[PDB]
Amino acid sequence: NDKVRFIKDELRLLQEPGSYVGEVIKIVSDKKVLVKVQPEGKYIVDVAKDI
Amino acid sequence: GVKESDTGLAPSHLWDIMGDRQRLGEEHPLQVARCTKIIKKYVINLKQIAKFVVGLGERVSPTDIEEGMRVGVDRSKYNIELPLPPRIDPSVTMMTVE
Amino acid sequence: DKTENDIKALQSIGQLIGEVMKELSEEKYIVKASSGPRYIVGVRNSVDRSKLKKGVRVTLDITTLTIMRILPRETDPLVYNMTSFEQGEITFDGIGGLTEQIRELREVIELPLKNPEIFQRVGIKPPKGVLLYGPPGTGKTLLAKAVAATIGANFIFSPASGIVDKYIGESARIIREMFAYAKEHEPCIIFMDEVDAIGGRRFSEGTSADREIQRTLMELLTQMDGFDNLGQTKIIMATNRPDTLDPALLRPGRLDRKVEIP
Amino acid sequence: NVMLEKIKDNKEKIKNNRQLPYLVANVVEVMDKAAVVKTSSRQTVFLPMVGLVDPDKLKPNDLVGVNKDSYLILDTLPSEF
Amino acid sequence: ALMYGPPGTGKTLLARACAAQTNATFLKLAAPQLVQMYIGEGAKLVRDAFALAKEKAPTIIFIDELDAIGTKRFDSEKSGDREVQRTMLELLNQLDGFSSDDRVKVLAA
Amino acid sequence: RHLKRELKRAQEEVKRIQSVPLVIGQFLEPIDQNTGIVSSTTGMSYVVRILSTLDRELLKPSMSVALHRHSNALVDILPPDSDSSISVMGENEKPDVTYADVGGLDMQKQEIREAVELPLVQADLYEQIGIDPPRGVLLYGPPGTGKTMLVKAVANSTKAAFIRVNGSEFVHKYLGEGPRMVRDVFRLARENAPSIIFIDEVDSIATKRFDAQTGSDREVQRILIELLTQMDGFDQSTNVKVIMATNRADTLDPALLRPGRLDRKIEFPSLRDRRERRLIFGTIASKMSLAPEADLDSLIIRNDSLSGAVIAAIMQEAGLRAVRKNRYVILQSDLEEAYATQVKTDNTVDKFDFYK
Ligand SMILES: Nc1ncnc2c1ncn2[C@@H]1O[C@H](COP(=O)(O)OP(=O)(O)OP(=O)(O)O)[C@@H](O)[C@H]1O
Ligand SMILES: Nc1ncnc2c1ncn2[C@@H]1O[C@H](COP(=O)(O)OP(=O)(O)OP(=O)(O)O)[C@@H](O)[C@H]1O
Ligand SMILES: [Mg+2]
Ligand SMILES: [Mg+2]
Repeated sequence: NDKVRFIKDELRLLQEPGSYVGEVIKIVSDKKVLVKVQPEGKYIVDVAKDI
Repeated sequence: GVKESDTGLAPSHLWDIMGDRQRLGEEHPLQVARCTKIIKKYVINLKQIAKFVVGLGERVSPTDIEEGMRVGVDRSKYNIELPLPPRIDPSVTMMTVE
Repeated sequence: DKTENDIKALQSIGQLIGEVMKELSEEKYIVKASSGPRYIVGVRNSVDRSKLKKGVRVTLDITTLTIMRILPRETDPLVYNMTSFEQGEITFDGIGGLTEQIRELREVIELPLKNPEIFQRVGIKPPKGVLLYGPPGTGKTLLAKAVAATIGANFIFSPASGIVDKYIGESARIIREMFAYAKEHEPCIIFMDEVDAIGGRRFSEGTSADREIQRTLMELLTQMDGFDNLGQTKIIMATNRPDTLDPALLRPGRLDRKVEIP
Repeated sequence: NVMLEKIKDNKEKIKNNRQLPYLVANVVEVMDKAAVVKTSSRQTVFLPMVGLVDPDKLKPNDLVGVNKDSYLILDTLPSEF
Repeated sequence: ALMYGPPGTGKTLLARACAAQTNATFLKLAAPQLVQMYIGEGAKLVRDAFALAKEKAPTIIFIDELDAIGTKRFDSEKSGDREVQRTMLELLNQLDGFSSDDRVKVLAA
Repeated sequence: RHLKRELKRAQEEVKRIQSVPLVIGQFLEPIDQNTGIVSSTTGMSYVVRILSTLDRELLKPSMSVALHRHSNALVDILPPDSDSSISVMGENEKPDVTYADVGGLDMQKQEIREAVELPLVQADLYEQIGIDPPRGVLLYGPPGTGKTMLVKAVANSTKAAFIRVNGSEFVHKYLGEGPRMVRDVFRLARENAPSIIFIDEVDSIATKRFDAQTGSDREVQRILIELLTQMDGFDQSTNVKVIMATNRADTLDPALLRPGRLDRKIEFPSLRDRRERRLIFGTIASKMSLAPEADLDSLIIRNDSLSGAVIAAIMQEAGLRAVRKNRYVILQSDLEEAYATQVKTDNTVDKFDFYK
């Protein structure tokens, strides 16, 4: 059953918003992190609430 | 609060309502480009390197658009809006205006 | 007919050009696009699967990225300006006083084009690569000009410093085309003037400007003779003074004849 | 009377498409009737050229405008430096 | 033509008179502006200047202080610059006959 | 039992996402069996879910992969041999030179046969005796001694795949494409192993000094880091490492010549003694038609320095001059004239002979 519930619902998961890889340059005390996506510049962006 | 603060938190309350009117208006963003040839029409070059032939803005006379000049163009269909003061080197020689 | 031709013309739309990088299957090929991203594309039922193989250049619908038709090979715009040059004719006795150097140049260029049977008799591999050098103003360009309007072979004319570009390695792509163009239309001649610009000494301690030159020079060495030998392609250098040319280029064998014009 | 009305009606539809702004390109080669242009957005398109803009005018590298919405050779541009 | 001599005799002045009187196209150029730090952007400028001169023909190109395109006498194995060199040799190919040198006169000072 | 049939039928449906068009990525490295890291050929990295029931054994070693354009999902895999810019020559482009056309340099022939040939045919010998196998081979020498021509001969005999790249194929114009060329070239060798990689001239890529400010330099540094990284990965394959030549030795990056990467250094001399000179004259002259009056022994004494490429030119010149006289054979008059031209070697005692 784990298989067939997964195959049918898999098509809706594969319309992904994608993902990126950065690297922590430095943090700040607003809970935000400066990370660099390598080809482009750097971005200050916040963590999800859970981590 | 002391997060996303950079002011005395007293004139920034009023500034908060003023920035909502500027965000709705398209004074910005204006993508900064430069003219390469005036065609009696202009030949504009964007920084992301792709060239365009544009028209004219309702803001400005054609008398003020000059050779090589820096000009701001629309975010969308590129049209000349505002002439800008020239020179991008000023960042060492501007530091020595005493 | 012309103003109705615009209405019908607006129904057509551009097609992103690529080239077949490698046949995966008979249904789907891999094409590399001129924009950049490699794709896996479909085929039309009209197009012969036997002409679609590695190297041929195709075009694509921008709607689906499916192969619309085969295209012949296309000559870069730089290499078209180099063939454009040469206008009118200059007589070949109109160069005079140097009648001996004209004959030693024909021993390399005229002879192995017509009669490679004579060089086959002795058993010697034909000479290629001629270096013209002498005091400035002696006529080293005049000699090349007259002989390129006369002989009738395809003729690329190239100012040595005119093929440098700002963008990284774009200067590398040009020199490869000139040899690819020449290898195709053969028999052909490539003539380069004032080759101190890119035949400069070794260096490797100077700036980044010097390091880019080192990359086109390294390439030009392996294009004349590496694994693959030129065919009926002949290469003529002209220089003001041979002393400031890199020793790997000047070298006997790479440029066989070193004609001094006094 | 009908020939004068044809050239005014088709010209209202040419003027709608000629609308500014429009991308710039140059012509890497005329197949010769086809133009392969290399646009200033650094890609390449093949197309059956607009028969109004002659193959005679076009010589490799010369500047041409191109309609940005759909790649057609809209006009010929003056050479500039 | 070339103008050479001691500073202050009026080589620049004399060219200025010629510009206003002949009502030919006068393309002022300065030899250090031509030299450029990008790799090969200085060569592209020479060819564009003579190509513009064909359209407006006939023309006069007045070059100032040709010492910024200096002299070719280096060949060291340690550095050597070889930038000023490249744009000077591009200038010689436009002075040659392939490029029409009969519509374009050159005043060098 | 009825659910085993529907799992098949419901699995045909995810397989139908694979369609024209696709954009090509390259599987960089795993992090899970339901997620991995790809690097598109657009220049962007992505972290995307893998499609169920795909080979998890073949993804891990760097391989090309297919993405779906409008999400970058990894919908299926491509073969390891495919998506290679530069493919194995040899079909009929293999050069005509052989060990027979080559002359002297007998020491060098033996070294390189021991460096390249013997490891492929017999890996066992090296392990038994307990010597470390010579891995990468380097060729230095002053221009024109027959570095490349000794490698042509080796392309014929081996009967192992052969990948031939100039040093300027690696400099790209767009972005990250330099790193993308190296990654392909080493995988392609491992795939059709055993295999020889040859970079004609690697000198410009292996330079010693970087400004690290200009864009051009910052892009070469990436190509040079990748080469060094995958040079140690090559170990414990049947593959013999990259064999590469440079006519310069002072400009090389010494990070290549550390041990565990390039190990064996071949020398090609410029100096020719009298025995080794006659050997080169012998092979060029046996192909050509000469009078029996002409003799090579007259030549060898005059010059005390000469190299295999200057000799090549002299024979061309004597055989080009024979055409002006209209002589089938190279007569000893032509041979002598041609000797005195394309030698020189006088800059130091030319008019300064009073130093003795
Ligand atoms: N041997 C010659 N016979 C007749 N005229 C000559 C001769 N040599 C040069 N000239 C004259 O010189 C003009 C140009 O000379 P040319 O450009 O060939 O010199 P160059 O050696 O190419 O110069 P550079 O070293 O700058 O390349 C010719 O148009 C011609 O009038
Ligand atoms: N031992 C030899 N026997 C026969 N011919 C030789 C020998 N050495 C050199 N030659 C001849 O000299 C030519 C030049 O050799 P090659 O081009 O391989 O030199 P190279 O070391 O690659 O020089 P570069 O520094 O330009 O790469 C060869 O093609 C060959 O004809
Ligand atoms: Mg002055
Ligand atoms: Mg070699």
